[PDB]
Amino acid sequence: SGAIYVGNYRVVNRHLATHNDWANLVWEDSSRDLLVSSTTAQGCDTIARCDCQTGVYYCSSRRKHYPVSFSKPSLIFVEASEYYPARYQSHLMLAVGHSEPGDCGGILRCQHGVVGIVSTGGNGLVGFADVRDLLWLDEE
Ligand SMILES: C[C@]1(NC(=O)C2CC2)CCS(=O)(=O)C1
Ligand SMILES: [Zn+2]
Repeated sequence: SGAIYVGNYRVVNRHLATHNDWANLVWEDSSRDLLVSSTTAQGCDTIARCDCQTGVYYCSSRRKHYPVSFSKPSLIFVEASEYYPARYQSHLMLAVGHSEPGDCGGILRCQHGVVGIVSTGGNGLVGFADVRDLLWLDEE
């Protein structure tokens, strides 16, 4: 579990979004595993605006943050997980690291801020849904 809190927006994995998220919906995309909802309080996170390929991510199933290199946002085939079938996911970055389903929502960050959130795992990789292209998160 986990979210990004930027401005008055809450960015979550679409598959973990709550009824309140859907009732306060700003934007969602199944192919990306992302959903954004509106918040009453302003949030503490800054979104990275960059093409970094190195950062640090939080792994809840290890209680640890790991430094990783990751691929640029890509259309990737993802094998079946507990929460999605085998399918293509877009805007997905991969690193070598540990990820189980409950790790979804952990932040990946670089020197510029939050890059994305854990969205995939298995076979010794961790996949992250990118948010750095969502420039509208920074305003309004
Ligand atoms: C921009 C992008 N396109 C590609 O690179 C080739 C066409 C597949 C689609 C969105 S993405 O997945 O972020 C990567
Ligand atoms: Zn960066």
